[PDB]
Amino acid sequence: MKVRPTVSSSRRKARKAHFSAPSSVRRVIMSAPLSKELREKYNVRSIPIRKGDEVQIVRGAHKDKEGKVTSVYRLKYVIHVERVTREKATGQTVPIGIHPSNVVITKLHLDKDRENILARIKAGREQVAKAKG
Amino acid sequence: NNHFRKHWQRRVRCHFDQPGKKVTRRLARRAKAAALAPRPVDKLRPIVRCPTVKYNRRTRLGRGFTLEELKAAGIPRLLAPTIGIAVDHRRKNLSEESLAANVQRLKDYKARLILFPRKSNKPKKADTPKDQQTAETTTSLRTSFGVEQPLAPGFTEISKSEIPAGIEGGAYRALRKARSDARLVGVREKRAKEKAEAEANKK
Amino acid sequence: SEKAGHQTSAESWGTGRAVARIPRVSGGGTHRAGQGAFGNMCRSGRMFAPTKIWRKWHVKINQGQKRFATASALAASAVAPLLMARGHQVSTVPEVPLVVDSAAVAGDAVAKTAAAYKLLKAIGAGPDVEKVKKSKKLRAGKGKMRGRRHRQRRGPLIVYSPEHDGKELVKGFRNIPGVETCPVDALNLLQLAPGGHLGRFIVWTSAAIKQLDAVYESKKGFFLPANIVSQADLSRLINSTEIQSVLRAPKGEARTKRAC
RNA sequence: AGGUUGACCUCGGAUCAGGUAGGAGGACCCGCUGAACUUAAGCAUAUCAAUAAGCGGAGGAAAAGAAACCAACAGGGAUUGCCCUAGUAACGGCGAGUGAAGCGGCAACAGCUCAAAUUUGAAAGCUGGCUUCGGCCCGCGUUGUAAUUUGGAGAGGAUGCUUUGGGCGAGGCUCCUUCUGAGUUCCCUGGAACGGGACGCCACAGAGGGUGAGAGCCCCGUAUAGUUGGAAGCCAAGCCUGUGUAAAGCUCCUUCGACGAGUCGAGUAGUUUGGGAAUGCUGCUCAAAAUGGGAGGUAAAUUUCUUCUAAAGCUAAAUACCGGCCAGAGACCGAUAGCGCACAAGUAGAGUGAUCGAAAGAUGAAAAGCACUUUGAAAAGAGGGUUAAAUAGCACGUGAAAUUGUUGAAAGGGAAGCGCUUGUGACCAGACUUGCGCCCGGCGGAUCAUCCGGUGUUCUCACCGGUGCACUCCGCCGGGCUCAGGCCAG
RNA sequence: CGGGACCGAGGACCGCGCUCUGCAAGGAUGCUGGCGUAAUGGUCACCAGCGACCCGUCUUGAAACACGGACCAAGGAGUCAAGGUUUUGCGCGAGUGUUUGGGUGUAAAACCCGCACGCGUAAUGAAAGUGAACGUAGGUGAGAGCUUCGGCGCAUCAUCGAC
RNA sequence: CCCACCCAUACCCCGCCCUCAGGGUAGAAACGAUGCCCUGAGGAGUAGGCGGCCGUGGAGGUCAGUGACGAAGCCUAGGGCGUGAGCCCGGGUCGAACGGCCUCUAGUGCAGAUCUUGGUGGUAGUAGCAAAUACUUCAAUGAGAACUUGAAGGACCGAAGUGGGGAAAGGUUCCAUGUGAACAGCGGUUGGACAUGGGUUAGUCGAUCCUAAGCCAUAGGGAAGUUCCGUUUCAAAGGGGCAC
RNA sequence: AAACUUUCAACAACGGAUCUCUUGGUUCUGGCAUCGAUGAAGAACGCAGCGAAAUGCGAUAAGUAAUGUGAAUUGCAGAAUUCCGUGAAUCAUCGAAUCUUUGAACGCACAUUGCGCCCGCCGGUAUUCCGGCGGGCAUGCCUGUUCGAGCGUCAU
Repeated sequence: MKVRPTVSSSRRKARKAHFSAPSSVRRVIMSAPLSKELREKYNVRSIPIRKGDEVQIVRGAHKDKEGKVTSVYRLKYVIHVERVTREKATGQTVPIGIHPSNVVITKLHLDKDRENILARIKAGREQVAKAKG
Repeated sequence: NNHFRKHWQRRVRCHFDQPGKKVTRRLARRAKAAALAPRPVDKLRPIVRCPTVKYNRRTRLGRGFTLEELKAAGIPRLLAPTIGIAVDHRRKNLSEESLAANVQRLKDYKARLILFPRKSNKPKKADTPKDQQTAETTTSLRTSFGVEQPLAPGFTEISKSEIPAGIEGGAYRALRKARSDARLVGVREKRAKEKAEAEANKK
Repeated sequence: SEKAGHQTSAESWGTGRAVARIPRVSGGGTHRAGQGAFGNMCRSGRMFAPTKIWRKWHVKINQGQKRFATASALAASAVAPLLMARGHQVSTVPEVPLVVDSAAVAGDAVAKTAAAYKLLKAIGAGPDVEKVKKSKKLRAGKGKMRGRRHRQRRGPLIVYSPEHDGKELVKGFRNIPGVETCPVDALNLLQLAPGGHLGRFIVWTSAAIKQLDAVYESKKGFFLPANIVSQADLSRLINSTEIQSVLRAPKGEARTKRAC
């Protein structure tokens, strides 16, 4: 149960904020869990997804398919994964929309910003665990 | 008797904000107490007797102590509101009982007062020393210095030997005589002038 | 809103031969022109008797009657048939009223939700907690879109003493669904008789059980009420020797033979 | 030089140096002005109403406010607001009606500044300009700028004691910032598990939302202590130094002790009030006084008494808030509802104009929004795919009724429709299928009776473990008999 | 002594009786046949015999006149507040009422606190004012209930007294 | 005057429903005691009064309630229960929620109001689609030509025009190319329609300047004020020249 | 017999009721005090590679700077991002800027893109002519400066 007066349990306000969030908030919303070996490697459960990541789909009709994240289409909350596509009537190839909560990240596109993100999340997790221990 | 013949619906006041206003008042009181710590949140008030014959049986808290009360208690009038004593200059002391009660009240407050120095490195003679600066304190002068006995005691036991004889002729007859004398004070004095003038004329 | 259905300019077209005498919106060039207004039967009109904020929302109840009802619900909570009649799973509860030692709850003993849940399972409120856990359902109606999305049953109410047991047990019991907590000096009839039905399952602490008499002695202007009936066992009263030894002979039976 | 040369006063000029005002908003606030419908049978007193409209002026509150008060008591003691006083005192055609205030309880509390005095041993005061920031000028001002005094007093004395200025400051609080627990384990249905079953885990987090169907553990968040980095303020335990040139407080006193004028008040007129004998405001006329003046709710004279001290001014809080900004909620409404507006809504559209003012939400989880073939001028049609579903085809969720088309059945000689009762045709729901008890025969087993021990109970009843050795119990299958079984009938 | 129609309520015994091994006596049993399904029963459509004005609404005594109704869907009209009065339930009871306010809170909830105040506890008079026991709180006649069977007598009514 | 016969919801007998009234029912083997058993009488109804039940939106409790193996809704010559309002089930359709019981609560029940909004009929393929004299042939285009074009004929406006140009008003309707639907009360290949583009060149033409009828500032005077009068005034309302 | 009219049923129409939904209303509660001549509110006209509106913005025009985040935007086109970075974005924050014609609206006007005046700078052969650019010119009132008027009062 929420206690803070700045927190709202209004379903209307929650849905308005979710469906009218800007791009920087949609990036945080479009997060995916890491794989197991990545979780023991980095001590990080979840990260925002981005282009160039390698994912395994764990939900839906395209389960257990793996590929590279070719697109992060934040406007309808979708990632486009390589080779997880379908054909139109004409036979042309169109990507299939996958929500990021239905995939698991198996390989990270690593740049120094991602290293700083992982390092500060790991440091925060460790200092919370030490404070509560 | 229904006074609804005006445009009454335009000034109907409800009170849905009653618990919210209680919460706001409590928050303001807590902020005032935190700002005024370690002083009490209120000022010391004198004990005064209510006007009119309906309420002159009861005492209550007044606005402030009189200048004569402060002079008799030995507190200067410029020092008094700076140490939590309310001062009223309009009220006077017409009798000794209320004056003595309020002087005793001021003396109790001054005896229980702890006065911190303005500069901690240079304490003064009228300042409370640091080894007596620590004690259990109060923060509500309305509670610690309330009206202890607002009404007179309604029951008292005396021995049968010391029962008073009372007014001769009876209390009812005494009241009737008092009313009759009050009604006839003018006519008797007028006939007193008349008898004096007659005696002076026919002496 | 007090101006709803009245933000239009409209007048009736008078008595004639074609249309009714409802006020009609003046002007032209739009669908609103000529349409009815100001009536409770009209579309886009003011309702009959619009609701006002100065309706009487709150009910003043005598404090003596509140204390009477709280005492009655407390007495009903010590009767185990009423606990089953109110839907509580108390078949494994060792004793009613259930008293737990204050050493198991005082301080930070059950400040963790796992420890509080383990204590409930140990004392036997576990089936009731599980009943509340699996009774969760989606609400039928508009309450879902007005912020009341789910319904579930009521579990145990733990009554404690804040002076002797502390207040971290509140945090320990907070996250368990249906489990409620209450100080012994602020007992709530809305919790003691949920929905007006008597027999709430209460887990007591020893400190609260000890402090209950002082709590009901400290209520100024209220005494524990005297019943109009001294012996509630009607069977014992009727079949006692004192009544039965002076009765008449029975003038018939439960079944009467048909004569003709 | 005096027919000149100046000093002042008043009034002007300047695109002079520097400033300020206007308009918007106006829910709440301070004033001015001011209705009628209504209610009085009608209706010029009245009521609506000291309201709506109109006009002027502020702020986050405004206003009011530190008694020319209330009272009549053993006296209270600035203002505001809530409860109560109280539908009371009081006012009112032909009566409909109207209607306070003192006290008391509480919320909040906070007190002061001028004019009337000679600094007269020194205008000690101040705007502006230039500065090397030391000051120096141009001026304002004696028709009065500083210090001192404001009725609570004060001024002058006497008298002996107390008081004060700066600078650091640990620490704390407010506001943004980094970070936070646990399953996507197995099976089934399903297009998709977020459903069902099993096994776990977290919980100071089982609020809310999203994700292909009801998700604490998939994601964002949620709870709690904190934990990174940054700025600006306020509070603050303490600690260093100057000391009395100056100011300030206390006690007593012979004496002195200035205190607001076309104002107060009176008459009259209008208006207003509960104050239509006791109210306030304004206009005209008259027009004060010095223990004087105001008030003391019935007119006047006389003698007393009680209370304050007008005609100058400032001031937070408790109080209001249909405007604005940020936020949290609801036993409210669920697209004819709820705001006129859930949509490119004060939009489209109408009116010369003031103004008036709508209708209109939903494919699908994902466009996967129909390739290709064929017939058509085309719109489209038919095959054939896409989908879990096209019985979802951008006329799109569900798809009622009025009304219409086809198919099937039927009736109909100037109405149909309805009630009772048959009949015909069409179409249906039940009921029934066998149960129970004996007598034989054949199988499969010993949870038959008694006894012993343990346990529980209703304290005499049961269960459990050994005992049955098959003429005793329990099931199954073949035969026979009795009884009860459905519908219509004699 | 025949002939016919319609009906069979109840569900161990008890009773009144008689023509008394039993019975026609406080309500139907016995025997037999066909069929065991659309056969009985039911629904819809239609024909037939008989029956049967179109609804509100208004008017007065009533009709007639008059007025509204092409059809269907969705709205659509004795509500809320304040103050009385009678009755019902509840708490307390010569008292009663926490919620203006304060404390407290898991925070518009619940729980706790008390001064004043409202109503009641005394009335009457324009007012000044005064202010309710002769008596087991009276006598007489009724009066439920109780009684030691002599009476005691609730509520309430009539009547004479008292303050 | 006599005999027989017909039938009313009237009278008699029996069954069943409701109402009312009168009885019974505990040392309870005992009961939705708010129940059951026994007996008798009665049954129309406007205004009006009272009681009980059915239904709808929402709230507390509860049913360890139903549900993608299909909730709600809708259709049904398909059935069951109730005197009834209604309740329940079968079948089809459909796609995400909903119900029973006890209390609480209300914006809670429609045939009418010449209602309100929306939708749809008969009339009915009906009334009309008849002022302004009038059209015809060949070819082309095109799926399609009375109302497109070219040619060929016939006519009309008749110089106060059915001509050539402007003022007001409109605002792109002007020109070229293309065009499915809609509109052009038929038809359309055409269009002032729809789609994309293009087009308006000034020292001399107008505006701009002048003043007319008139209107508005300033000085100043009214008005609580929004503002009214005032336009030459009861205004210090400015131009030029010269200078050893 | 058919047709026609009417009744019943199935399917298909017409129409948009019902049910479920809800980035919206409505009511209550809490917090805050901040428009404008340093030019407001409002109005008009413009600005995107491809927009009419809504949205955002002002010739620095669906935008600039700065801080933060850290890899998009998306309907098409076209470019990205040294991804180990002075850095995508219709991102967030927001302290620096830009801010057309107007409007209390301010040179005089305005039914005109009309008519002026003062002072600088630049260009065209230019002491004279022509053109462009920049800074200014409302009213009432206050304080001060300076220039004045008047036998109004005086001195000399």
